[PDB]
Order: sequence, then structure tokens, then C-alpha cells
Amino acid sequence: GRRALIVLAHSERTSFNYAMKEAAAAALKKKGWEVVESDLYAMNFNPIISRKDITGKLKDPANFQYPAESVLAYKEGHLSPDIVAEQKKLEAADLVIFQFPLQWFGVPAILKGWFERVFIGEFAYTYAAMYDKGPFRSKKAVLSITTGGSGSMYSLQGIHGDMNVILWPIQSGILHFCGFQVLESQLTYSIGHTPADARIQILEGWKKRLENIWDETPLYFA
Amino acid sequence: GRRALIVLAHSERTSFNYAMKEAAAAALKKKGWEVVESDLYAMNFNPIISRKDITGKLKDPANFQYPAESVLAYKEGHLSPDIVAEQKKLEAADLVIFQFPLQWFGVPAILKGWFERVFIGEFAYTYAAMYDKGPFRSKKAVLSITTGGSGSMYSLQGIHGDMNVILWPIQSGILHFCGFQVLESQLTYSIGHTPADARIQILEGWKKRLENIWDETPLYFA
Ligand SMILES: Cc1cc2nc3c(=O)[nH]c(=O)nc-3n(C[C@H](O)[C@H](O)[C@H](O)COP(=O)(O)OP(=O)(O)OC[C@H]3O[C@@H](n4cnc5c(N)ncnc54)[C@H](O)[C@@H]3O)c2cc1C
Ligand SMILES: Cc1cc2nc3c(=O)[nH]c(=O)nc-3n(C[C@H](O)[C@H](O)[C@H](O)COP(=O)(O)OP(=O)(O)OC[C@H]3O[C@@H](n4cnc5c(N)ncnc54)[C@H](O)[C@@H]3O)c2cc1C
Ligand SMILES: O=C1Oc2ccccc2C(=O)[C@@H]1C[C@H]1C(=O)Oc2ccccc2C1=O
Ligand SMILES: O=C1Oc2ccccc2C(=O)[C@@H]1C[C@H]1C(=O)Oc2ccccc2C1=O
Repeated sequence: GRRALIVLAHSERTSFNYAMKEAAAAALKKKGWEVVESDLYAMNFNPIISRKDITGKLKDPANFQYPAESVLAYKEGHLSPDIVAEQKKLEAADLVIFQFPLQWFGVPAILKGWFERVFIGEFAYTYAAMYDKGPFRSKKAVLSITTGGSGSMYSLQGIHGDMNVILWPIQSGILHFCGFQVLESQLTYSIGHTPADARIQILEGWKKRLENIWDETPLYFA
Repeated sequence: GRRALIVLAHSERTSFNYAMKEAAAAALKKKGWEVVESDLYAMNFNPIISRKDITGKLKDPANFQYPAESVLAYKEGHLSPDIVAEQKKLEAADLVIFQFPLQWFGVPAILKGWFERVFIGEFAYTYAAMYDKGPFRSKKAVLSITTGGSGSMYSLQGIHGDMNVILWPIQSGILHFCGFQVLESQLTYSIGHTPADARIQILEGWKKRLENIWDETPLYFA
């Protein structure tokens, strides 16, 4: 009886990304998983870090520094409700899935802001406990990414360069940094070129992988 | 009589980042440059792409697709005022400076959202004209980044890996993609460990580089 969290970053319910979230949620429930969601757009999630992330009086309001202030707020329990609610989803989660379209070679701003506001010090990382020693080391995370471009465009010979180098600041810099055992990215290329029956098989293949996602071998980080 | 645009992504006017923007603006004006700013936080810039980026009736409102809809809106002149105002700053700019603290190994969400909402198709790139053939090929861009970590942490032997690999999706994936001649990043490491007199020299060295920034040799992209 494991618990999964699906973070979705797409504005449209009619999108293929939304379809992929639905497929993920259905396959996991069918396998006994408990499924919680963070549809950032449906939540109208605020992705901008500010002093309003901390309730009540600050330590140094004249010279506000987000890192020091936010960590203190997490420890003492003075973070804003929307952040706290998200941190609670993560605390309960065994597996976290990030479903998003690749945007300017990375995560959409609303997901980037989610990381910035939710992954507070002490909670998601400490200067003393990161990577293998990270707080999330008992959890697994996976990116499911849809692109406009082709797999070959995102290779060494392609115009964009290798995808693994592109995803490094997310997979390593964010996920592994916080301790996550990162699983292999689900990459869906050339969305606009994919006919209807192929898109269906894409959804079916994704649900198929999720049937045994937990048994997978994580990525290796030196 | 050249024109410069400074995009700043920091909430605090008391921040060292704000100080660096002020230093940049002052050194360029002293050298005859015209200086325009985009203080994203002071502007309360909206960093979330949505159908509200397009005014009036859409082509396909039942199945909204941002890329197709936004490009059409740029061509026909139906983009939201805040986006248009930003695109006009870029059109007039010879040099664009991005001043921001490194956040989770990249740009803050509000700057990421700025790229996503402002860099619309046809305006900032086309599938047929990118990189060297990009629309911004007559312009130069530079990142000025402040970090909590050290230069050595961001090396091959460091725990975080090489900085140039970290900055690749920004420098290449965004700036060069749109045609910019990208200049060498101004990297200010270990902010929290830097004493007052050293911070002053940091500001002075930055203004010094800007005295002859336009004559610099751009980065090489294969
Ligand atoms: C700001 C921005 C930056 C971008 N940057 C990049 C980049 O750097 N690199 C890159 O490669 N691409 C980039 N893109 C392109 C982007 O990655 C693709 O547009 C995106 O991945 C497509 O995903 P989608 O969910 O919007 O597909 P949609 O266009 O919403 O859907 C595609 C098809 O799937 C169908 N569909 C929906 N639901 C179902 C279902 N249940 N079953 C079967 N079919 C269904 C739809 O009807 C549609 O025909 C960018 C786009 C934007 C807006
Ligand atoms: C969400 C988030 C994610 C982050 N991710 C990363 C990461 O991945 N890697 C990493 O290395 N770091 C990271 N950091 C740390 C961050 O990069 C640093 O906190 C930031 O670069 C410091 O910049 P600042 O402008 O806030 O400095 P501040 O702390 O605001 O200023 C530092 C000093 O400069 C002084 N100062 C201000 N104005 C002047 C002036 N005119 N003259 C002289 N001195 C002045 C101030 O008084 C202060 O003492 C992250 C921080 C956050 C909040
Ligand atoms: O769909 C494509 O068509 C192409 C045809 C010829 C050469 C290259 C490309 C591409 O890069 C991709 C995706 C293309 C991309 O990779 O970068 C982007 C940045 C912002 C917004 C949208 C996108 C894309 O859809
Ligand atoms: O200041 C630091 O102290 C350290 C001491 C020992 C080992 C590593 C580090 C660091 O990574 C940096 C910066 C540190 C970092 O690199 O990643 C972050 C992610 C989110 C928020 C803030 C930060 C940081 O300030």
C-alpha cells in the first residue's frame, strides 16, 4: 500500500499532458497505490517566492533574506498554508511523478516556482545532508516529459545537444540534491507529429511501465 | 549611442543583486548608453503562460494550444499589453543583461516565466531561424549570477559539477537559441562569505567590465 504524488504543470485539461496524468493515476490506483495530485494550474499555485511565504513577524524585516527566513519559518511552523499543504503531500509520498511539457529546455515556470517555494531548507535539504544523504532518500521521483522536438534533435549530433545534459540541473541539481532516488525519465518526443492511435499506445506504454515502476533500478550518480 | 536593457529577478531592493543592477545601470549611463529596466518583482510581472496572454477571440478555444495561439497573436497584434511592452524593450535593446541569484541551478521562476511569455514564436525564434540565424543575432546578452556556493563546488571535482554544463540550457537553450551573441557570464560566488569591502570591489569590477562590454568576444557555439 504505497503512496504516490503526481505534480502536473499544464494549463489545459484537453492537453496530452493532462491525459498522461490521468493515465498515471489510473494505472497506479489499479495497482493498489494511493494517489494524491498537485495540478499547479488548477490550484492556481503561486510560484513566486516572497516574504509572504512566512506568516507573522520576521527576524530581519529591514533586510529580508529568503533562505534564512524561510528555513526558520519551516522549523518554527510559520510557513504559508499553501506551502505547508504541499510539503505534507511530499512527506506522505513514496513516489513523486512530475508531468510537464518541456519549456525552453526545462520545467515550466509554475513548476520551477513550486520547487523554490516548497523545497525549503531543513525540509528538502540541508547544507550538511544532500544528495545520497538527502531528506528524501527513502523516496523515488520520475520526470515524464513531452517535447515538440525529436529525440534526434536532442542528441550529440542534433542541434539541441544531448537530453541528459539538458535534464541534469533538474534530475541531479534538484531531485537527487534533495535525496530522491531518481528513476529514468519518460520522454515523449515529437508530440505534434504523433497520430491518434500512436498517442493511445503512448498512454498504454506509460501505464504499463507504472505497473512495476517501484522495482526499477534508479539512475547512477557519481 | 547604444541601448541596454537590464532584467532583474530579485524581490529585495536591499539585496546585493539590486546593488549589481544599480552598478550596471550607472556604469553604462556614464558611458553614454541608454538604460531601460525590467525589475520583474517591482513590476509584479506575471510569469504564468495562459490563454489570457491573448486578447480577443481565439482560433480554437475548445482545444487551446499556447504555441499556435501565441504566435498568431504576435503576428496579428493580439498579445496582452504587458508582454507587448516587454517585447518592445527587447526590440530597442542592443545589449540585454540578466541579473539574478542562482536558484536551484537556474533562473528564478519569475525570470523563467518572463522567457516563456515574452519570447513568443516569430518574435524571438522561428523553427526555420534559430541559433546563428535567430532574430536577435544583432544583439548581445549576458548573465550576471550570484551564488551561495563556491566556484570550486561548481567544478568537475566539486559536488555540483561544472557551472558551464549547468548554464547550458540558459546560455545555449534560450539566449543563443534566439540568436543572441552570448557574452561570458559574470559569476559572483560565495555571496554569504563575502565581507563588505570585497563586495564593493565586486561592484567596481563589474562596472569596470561594462566600460568595454560591447567590444568583448562572444562565446563560441558549435
Ligand atoms: C513556452 C514554451 C516553450 C517550449 N519549449 C520547448 C523546447 O525547449 N523544446 C521542445 O522540444 N519543445 C518545446 N515546446 C513545445 C512543447 O514541449 C510541446 O508543445 C508540448 O510538449 C506538447 O504537449 P501538450 O500536452 O501541450 O500537447 P497538446 O498539443 O495539448 O496535445 C497534442 C495532441 O494530444 C491529443 N490528446 C489529448 N488528450 C488525449 C487523450 N486522452 N488520448 C489521446 N490523445 C489526446 C490532443 O488532442 C492533441 O491532438 C515549448 C512550448 C511552449 C509553450
Ligand atoms: C530558492 C533558492 C534557491 C537557491 N538555489 C541555489 C543553488 O542552486 N546554488 C547556489 O549556489 N545557491 C543557491 N541559492 C542561494 C542564492 O544564490 C544566494 O542567496 C544569492 O545569490 C545571494 O544573493 P542576494 O542578492 O540575495 O544577496 P543578499 O544576501 O541579499 O546580500 C548579501 C550581502 O550584500 C550586501 N549588500 C547589499 N547591497 C549592497 C551594496 N550596495 N554594497 C555593498 N554590499 C551590499 C547585503 O547587505 C548583504 O550583507 C538559492 C537561494 C534561494 C532562495
Ligand atoms: O518542433 C520543433 O520543430 C523544429 C523544426 C526544425 C528545427 C528545430 C525544431 C525544434 O526545435 C522543435 C521544438 C521547438 C524547440 O525545440 O524550442 C522551442 C522553444 C520555445 C517554444 C517552442 C519550442 C519548440 O517547439
Ligand atoms: O551555501 C552553500 O553551502 C554549502 C555547504 C556545503 C556543501 C554545499 C553547499 C552549497 O551547495 C552552497 C549553496 C546551496 C546550494 O548550492 O543549493 C541550494 C539549493 C536551494 C537553496 C539554497 C541553496 C544553497 O545556498
